[PDB]
Amino acid sequence: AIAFEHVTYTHTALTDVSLTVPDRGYLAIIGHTGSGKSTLIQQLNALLKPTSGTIKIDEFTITPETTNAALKPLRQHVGMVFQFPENQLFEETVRQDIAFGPKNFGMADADALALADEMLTTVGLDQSYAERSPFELSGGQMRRVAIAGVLAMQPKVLVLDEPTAGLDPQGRQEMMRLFARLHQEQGLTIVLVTHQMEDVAQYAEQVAVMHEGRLMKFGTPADVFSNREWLQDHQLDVPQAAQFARRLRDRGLTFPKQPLTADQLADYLAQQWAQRG
Amino acid sequence: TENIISVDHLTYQYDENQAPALTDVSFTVHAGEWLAIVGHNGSGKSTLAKSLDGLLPFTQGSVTVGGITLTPETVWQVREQIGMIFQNPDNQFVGATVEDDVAFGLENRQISRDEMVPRVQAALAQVGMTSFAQREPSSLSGGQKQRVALAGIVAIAPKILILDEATSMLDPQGRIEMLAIVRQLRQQQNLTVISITHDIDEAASADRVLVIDDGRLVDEAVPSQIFERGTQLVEMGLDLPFTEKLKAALRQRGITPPTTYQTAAEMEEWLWQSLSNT
Amino acid sequence: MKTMAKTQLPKLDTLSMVTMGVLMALQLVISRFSVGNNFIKVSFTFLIVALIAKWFGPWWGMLTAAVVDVIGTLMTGGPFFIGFTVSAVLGSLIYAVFLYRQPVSWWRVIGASVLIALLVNTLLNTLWVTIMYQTPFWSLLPVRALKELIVTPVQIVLVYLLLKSQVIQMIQARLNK
Amino acid sequence: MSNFIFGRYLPLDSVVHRLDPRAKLMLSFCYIIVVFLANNIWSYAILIAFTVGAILSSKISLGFFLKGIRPLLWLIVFTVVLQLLFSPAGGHTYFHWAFINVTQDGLINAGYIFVRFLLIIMMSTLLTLSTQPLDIATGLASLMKPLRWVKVPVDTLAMMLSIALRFVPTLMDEATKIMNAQRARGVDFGEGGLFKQAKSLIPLMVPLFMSAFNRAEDLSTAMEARGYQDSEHRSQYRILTWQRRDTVTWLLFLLGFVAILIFRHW
Repeated sequence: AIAFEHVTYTHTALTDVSLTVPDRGYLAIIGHTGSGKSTLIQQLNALLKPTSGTIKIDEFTITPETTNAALKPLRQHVGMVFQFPENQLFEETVRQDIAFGPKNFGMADADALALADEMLTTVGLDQSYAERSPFELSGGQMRRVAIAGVLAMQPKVLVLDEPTAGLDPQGRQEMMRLFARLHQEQGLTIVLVTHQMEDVAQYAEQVAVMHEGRLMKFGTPADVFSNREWLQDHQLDVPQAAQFARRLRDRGLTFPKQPLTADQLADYLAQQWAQRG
Repeated sequence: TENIISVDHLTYQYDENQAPALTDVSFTVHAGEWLAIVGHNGSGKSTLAKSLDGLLPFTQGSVTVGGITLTPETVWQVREQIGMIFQNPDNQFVGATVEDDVAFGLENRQISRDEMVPRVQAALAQVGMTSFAQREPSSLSGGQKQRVALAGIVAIAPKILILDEATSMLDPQGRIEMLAIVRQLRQQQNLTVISITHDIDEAASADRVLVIDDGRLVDEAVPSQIFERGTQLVEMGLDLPFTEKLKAALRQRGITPPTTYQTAAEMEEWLWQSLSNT
Repeated sequence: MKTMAKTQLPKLDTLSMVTMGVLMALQLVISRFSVGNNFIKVSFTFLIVALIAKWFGPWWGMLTAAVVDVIGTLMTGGPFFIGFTVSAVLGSLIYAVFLYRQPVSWWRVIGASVLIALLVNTLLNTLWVTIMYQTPFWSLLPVRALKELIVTPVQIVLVYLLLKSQVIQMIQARLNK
Repeated sequence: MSNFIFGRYLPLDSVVHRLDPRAKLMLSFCYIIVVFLANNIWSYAILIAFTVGAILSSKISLGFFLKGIRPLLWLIVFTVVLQLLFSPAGGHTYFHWAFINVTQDGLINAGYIFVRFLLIIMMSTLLTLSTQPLDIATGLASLMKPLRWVKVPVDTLAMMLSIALRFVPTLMDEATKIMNAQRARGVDFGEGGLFKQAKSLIPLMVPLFMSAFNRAEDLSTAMEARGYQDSEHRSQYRILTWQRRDTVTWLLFLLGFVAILIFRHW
């Protein structure tokens, strides 16, 4: 539900660009290593405004001369989870903290407390946790509670930044699986900014590379990750499976296409070896 | 070699009515080694790390480092030979400039200014941090703070480097750089280094895995023998390396590869010779 | 004067000293979250002083208050006169005497707040400004008294709420221990 | 590289920017009393000469110096108008009605008040815009050490001040992070009525307090690991070098001091 036509803002000039993102998709933004540039995401949202033309996101269309008055409906349509979302738990009980969002935008208080139960259940917790105070909760449980709280606005486009930072492999796996299940069931379009390439390789539909604030590529991961030399310029890299596939190819074997995830390489090798017998 | 660190019958509770965190920890450490304490979250290993330096007051058992047995009177003597880097890289600075931080350790131990500058300069130049000496602390990269702390602990000249979790907050490149720097330091000055870990790479370089679960020694082996427990290694506290990824993937698709652990080169040669023959 | 503090005492636990430093920093940063105007100004620095006093006690509260006042005054701008430091130490001492190591209660807080406002915020400050700016005394005094008497009610309730919040109790759990 | 030191400071090379902080601090302390002593016209003339010589020897833009004046204006007016409205009489009254009196006394005394206010503000703002913020703490620590005899712990206070003057930026940054992360949930910071203004700030106080305490505890543990046993048993690294510029400045100030002493009205 995102469209662009050479109209974005152009500090060193950021060239105007054109792009489009289908609905119920997955946009992964492997950005500049030194800085993830949450400001660049803020180029249209929150304080910083865009210029040099019009932007269109679902019903709301951002004209070049749109002021902060029109930004209020945007807040109730795009949800973003800041890095370390455990720093914004201030409220006596989990139920009340979860409902702070909808109550703020203005809902029936009892209705918000009602949505609290369902949204807590969604993130896979127990209702007994409802009464406990956040500060006495476990580590990842605080993050999951915050995620539920932001999720409680029933938005349609979700912005996630470095979700799996400061966890163990099991925690990262579970968090990404939760996001994938939400994507496939409830129908939200999730935009991701992260460093680990395996998550981008598996759970993604369209990628983007940004270097010092300049979109210099777009499309599917298959096309983007086939120019190794290009990415090394911007301190980026490729999936381990890409390294293994290149090593095997240089040894004297051929494949129709680059295997991105280990599963693709495994299937290619399996079929090829089975042919030889 | 004489066991530098001796630990036996360690049971402790940082809260009186909480479940047993550590229970009868029994292990030994030689000199010039690289250990690895890996376990799933909630089992409790950070407690072991903190106890090893005589931080939390324990009751049962006795720990001995460099001959001296630990008592609540010799802790200051013990801490001289023990150094560690903590989890968050933003909550370990004490000064207003990197030079002040790297000096702190030397200042703490009564010493003279006239001799200070050469030592701090050598320490800063021994980790490739010289060019950032004068700038403020809240401007470095996330891993650069860890590198500065490493420089300081190198300056104090200890023998044991308890590498508590220091690779979760950083990004891949910083992790690789820190691993290389600690490799160089160990190779040069013969430092025994323990490591609390979840990432594969640091464990791979080590020489002894000491899996701990529910405050108990459940296993101990060589890295090679422990990187073979299929999926349960995920529950163990690590992430299976790419070799194990392909290993497991091939089995489900109706092909049986070898059994023992292999690196990139071994799998490369195995597949190449197996296929190219036909 | 129910209790006498420690003119000398055994060295503090590192936790206490680092907490003191962090609270000093918090007080120093609060000045830029103020609400008001050039004529009418409403700051929120008096909150942290009471917290310091209640948690730690008279002597350290006084010393920290003096140091923070001096450094902040020299750091932001304006004049530097001993009278302001005297006023700050007096206020901190009153807070500690009326609140330190006693159960939190309404009457204690209201009685302390009214006394501090009336004594320090009007009389001593007015006298200092009279001496150091030769502004007339007996014409200025009522004007500041009006402001203090209209603003103190807010201060009492804010201090009570701060002292009765959960997070304070949770911190004290690991602090006193 | 674009360093942003806490508060306000100009990185302009000069002679005043090169003095030891100790001398500037002591001079600032003594300036108030020196101003207090002067009473007559020649006294204020010599004081004006001294201050104008000092400020002009710094190359600072005259615009900045007026900025510090702004957050005191109402008192300036109030004082001058009151002292020109209900004032002692004596002289040629311009217009009289009720208490209103306008004589020559008004002119002379009002001129005195204005000049004195200006001098005080000038020498107050120069100290701030003449010294690196960090070095002020070290200078104060050095100039407070003699208090050790009366047994008031000063080294511990120096350590505390050093801790705080590093913490300040980190807390100020965490404040912005909390501000943004909670504006994400729609809490309008700054809008509405005064009650609404002060009602929505609790979710800017609570998390800040919790984060600050967590940082404090972890820092305390880390420092204890290094071996920070106690105070006063510890060398010093950042030292000060008393040069002769301080001696010449002090001698000039003392010459001015004796001049004002001998020329004032006894």
